[PDB]
Amino acid sequence: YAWLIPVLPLLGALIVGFGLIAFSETTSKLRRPSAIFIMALMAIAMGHSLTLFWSQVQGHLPYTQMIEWAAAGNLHIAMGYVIDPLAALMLVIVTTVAFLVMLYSDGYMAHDPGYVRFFAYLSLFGSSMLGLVVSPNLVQVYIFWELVGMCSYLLIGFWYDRKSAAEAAQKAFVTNRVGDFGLLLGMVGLFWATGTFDFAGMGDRLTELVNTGLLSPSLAAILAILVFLGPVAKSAQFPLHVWLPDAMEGPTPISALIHAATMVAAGVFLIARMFPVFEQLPQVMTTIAWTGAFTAFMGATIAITQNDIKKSLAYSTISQLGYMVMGMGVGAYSAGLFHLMTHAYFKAMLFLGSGSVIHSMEGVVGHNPDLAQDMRYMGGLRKYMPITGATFLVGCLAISGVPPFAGFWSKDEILGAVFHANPAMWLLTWLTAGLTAFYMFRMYFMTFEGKFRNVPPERQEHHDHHSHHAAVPHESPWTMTLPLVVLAIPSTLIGFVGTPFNNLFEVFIHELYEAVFIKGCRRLARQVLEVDYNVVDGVVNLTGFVTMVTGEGLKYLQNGRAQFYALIVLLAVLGFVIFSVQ
Amino acid sequence: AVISVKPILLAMTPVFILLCLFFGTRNGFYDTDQYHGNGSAH
Amino acid sequence: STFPWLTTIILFPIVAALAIPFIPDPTGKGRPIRWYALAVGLIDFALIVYAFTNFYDLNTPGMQLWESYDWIPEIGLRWSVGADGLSMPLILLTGFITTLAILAAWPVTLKPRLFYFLMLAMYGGQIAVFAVQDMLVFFLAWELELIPVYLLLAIWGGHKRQYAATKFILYTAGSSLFILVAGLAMAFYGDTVSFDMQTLAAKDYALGFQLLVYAGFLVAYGVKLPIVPLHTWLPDAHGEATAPVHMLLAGILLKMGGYALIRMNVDMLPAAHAKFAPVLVILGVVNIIYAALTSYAQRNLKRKIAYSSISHIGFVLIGIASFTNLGMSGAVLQMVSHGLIGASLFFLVGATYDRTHTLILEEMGGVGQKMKKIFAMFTACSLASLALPGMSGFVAELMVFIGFATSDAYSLPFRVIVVFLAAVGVILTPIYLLSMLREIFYGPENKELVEHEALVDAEPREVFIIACLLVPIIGIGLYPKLLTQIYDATTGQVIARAREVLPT
Repeated sequence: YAWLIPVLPLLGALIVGFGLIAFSETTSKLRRPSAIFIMALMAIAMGHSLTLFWSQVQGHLPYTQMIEWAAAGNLHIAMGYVIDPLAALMLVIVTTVAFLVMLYSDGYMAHDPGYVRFFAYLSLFGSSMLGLVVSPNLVQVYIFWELVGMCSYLLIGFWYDRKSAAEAAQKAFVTNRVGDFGLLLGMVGLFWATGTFDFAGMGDRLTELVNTGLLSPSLAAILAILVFLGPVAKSAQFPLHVWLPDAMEGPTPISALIHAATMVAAGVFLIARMFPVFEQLPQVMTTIAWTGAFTAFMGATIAITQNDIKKSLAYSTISQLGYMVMGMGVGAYSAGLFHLMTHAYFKAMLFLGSGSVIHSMEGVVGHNPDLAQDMRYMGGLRKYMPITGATFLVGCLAISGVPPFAGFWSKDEILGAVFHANPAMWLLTWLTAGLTAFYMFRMYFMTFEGKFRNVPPERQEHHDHHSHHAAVPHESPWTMTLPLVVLAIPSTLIGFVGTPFNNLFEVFIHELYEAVFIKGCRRLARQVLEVDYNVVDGVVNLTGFVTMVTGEGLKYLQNGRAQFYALIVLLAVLGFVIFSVQ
Repeated sequence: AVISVKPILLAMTPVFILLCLFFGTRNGFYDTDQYHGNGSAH
Repeated sequence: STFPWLTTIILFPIVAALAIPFIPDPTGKGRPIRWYALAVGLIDFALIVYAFTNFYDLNTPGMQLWESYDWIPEIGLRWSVGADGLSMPLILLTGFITTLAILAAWPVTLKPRLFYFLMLAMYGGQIAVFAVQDMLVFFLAWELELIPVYLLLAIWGGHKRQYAATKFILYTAGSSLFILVAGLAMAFYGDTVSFDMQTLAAKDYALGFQLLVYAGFLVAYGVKLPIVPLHTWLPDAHGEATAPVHMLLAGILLKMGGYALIRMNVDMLPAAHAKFAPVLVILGVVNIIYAALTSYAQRNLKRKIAYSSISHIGFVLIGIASFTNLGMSGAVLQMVSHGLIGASLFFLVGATYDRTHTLILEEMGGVGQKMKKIFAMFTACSLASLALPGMSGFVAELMVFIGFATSDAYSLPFRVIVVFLAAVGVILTPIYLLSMLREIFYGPENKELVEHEALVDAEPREVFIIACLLVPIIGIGLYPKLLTQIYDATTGQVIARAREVLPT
């Protein structure tokens, strides 16, 4: 019954979402029992997942339940679920934080008019992310790549009455589709070749055609690259760096939703679930070393050049992912095993913490700035404020590394793995990695104690009502302590399990090119719109016109004057004899 | 094993028929404002 | 199993349409005659279910509701109906959408006596295309929906009505004659004068003779299923139409060209299909590329979806000309998916035009602020077209992609350049749909709100039709064996018959 945890937030999305489209006069009044409804089913979804996580490692490890999806003559498609430690751990990294966003957004959105629709999105968003982490096939990671990408379009375009989030939500879907375009070619390329869709089949079937020679290793070189086109177009790189700037053009817990538990649950999981595909081609590992190092450079070098904590923290998600492709780029995935689960444990604890900084400043946001969501304009969140600025201390410091805290074991083995794999290309990363710890400390100093402008102490729907830019004293949300009681101890409980190479969860769980193309495809669209039609509407201009002008041309054969009619009768008599003797 | 279309098409068909007969009664905007009027695309 | 089932299903809405001129109470607009069309529409679909859930008996090939009567023995034409696994999904689809096409025809009070006549005569005449196993009844039924669709366009339609309906009837009648030319060519080949579709399949035709008949059917079926050089009637006849006329044209009428490609070009003519298959998949690829670029370059919303219907048609044409049991099963699934998907979009385009009265899409913007439920249903149907998984637009396209580049019939450098080019429509479909989704509802800046679009609402009846269309859209997208179980008995025999001619 382990397939129930995908469908249980999905059942929460169909029950709630049908209530809006059919019962709008009642569901908009039942905003509070609806919000606690999916938060019950997600808490149910944890209650089946932690047992599937804790009581699977050091216990009954393997599980593969399959159900046939499509069928033909000697062509079967299967779709089911697996319970693997590489899969069961990946539940807890997302099923906890999906419970965390719906707790945090419950306190954020209180006067929001579209209140019930937001939790209906996260219901379907969480169910789509809980689907592909148990997925055994490349098809079932391509069932839920767009289903995650659809809610990522729906959550950015949540406030549909804002045109800044309108065009941001569409291009977030298209840039997710050009990675999905490669993943679709990545399936059918490796299904023409291997004939299987499971990685247990493709663990043997792939290399049997490479070392022998029925397919060239350069032919499969682009094919494993085409699968890798998925996670790089979903992270705003030098193909199209347009995705992650859209992460802070909508609601505030979307950075915790789509910029914290999507690139780690799709970009990091898929390159780890496909171990026997990348490991057997040395022409692929040199490209995930190339493209993996540059996105750590491209994410960091644009993040210092920023006047806001909105995009620069989202640019930190690009650059910290640049030290996750090197978790597979060097082969030693155990250095990425610690930052597999901790990229949403105390990293998202800042991503929920930084959202509460710009939320308890002025009140509701007009479009961009009216809730004071900009840096270099206000300061003083550590002088006199609530506990929401105290998770800005421990949730920011331990990433560079503190020897008592966790995260010190995160950034030592990722250089310790490249010291044993490829120490000739280490200097290009350490010139960044020594500086990505520097400017992330500037995120602490320029957002907690700085040049103040006004009294930004409250009004994140946490103080009393009618507090537009009027917040003298502080007010802690009731949905802030239970965030700080769960994932804080889990940032220490997972900081001892899977931290070193020999630990608990280490062995038991072992730029404008799109805009140059969207303006490029729009050029050939207007030219092709009247090209092939007008060569057949020229036939309409020929044939539909020469039929009428023949009938207007043969009309003048009838001209009256029946003496002429006696000619054509008698010329036919003269003409049909010479037709019949010849 | 395979879920067959016949026991679920036969189940949903009287659900389908008596709902179109009901949902014809519940309607708005095609009887009160109706600036399209007698037409359908004018 | 002795009652005439398909003969009743064909001839009930034709006969019941004759009581439409005799319906009493003409209280201004036609209210009881609107209910009478839904009466004999719904109970006609109930017979399609009752003949399916009792006397279909699937996982066997051949016809299963067979009734071969005698009409004119002097010619040799018989009233021969019969439903196999190629006919029966589209026969079930025709009864399903036309029950909703009557239910979406409820603002039609212009000439309601004439309207629900020609819509019920197009209900019996559309089922009659997939059901008949004959030639001169097939050409009869193909041209049976010729006048009851001219008059549907030319009366209830936008501006440029009469240009659209006249261009339609000349392309349709002017290419239906090639069904008569080719259907008579096959029945007089050799010594047997049989006009049955099953007897004409087993006849042995020469390869030079078959290439004439294949070119005869391809101009006949490239018009109705719009193969892209013969497609120009489609955005005119769909650019000036209403929403109930749309779901019969996009949902049903385009599928008769795709259905007859599997009957009279693959079963009857396999040896010419081996020679004219690579031209189809290039034509199917440039069907997807051209229509998606032309959809993005268009401002009319009703013509934007009209060109979008040409793109999803291209995945049928790739899947037929691939010689795979999964390629053919993705070709028939693309007919049933787009029939439900294109009916749902075109109903909502007619629902948005009934409020905004513009169809210009530069004169709109911010409509979704006023009406919320039509916007909620417009995205759920637009995302259906995007081949988004969890819905039947994906699995129909997924079987075509997989079923093409696993076939032992083409070369590897030809299979790479097709699946690369046919997957550009994976990128190109969120280009025009989501922008049209953006340039209509997503907006603070609204319209003039004075001349047109003074009202805004969302009826519960209009929600129900989209809700009924999304149950098979999602339900096949979550389990495509709910519809493949009808195919595989017959498409297993269609490809295996075409497998014998493949070493060429």
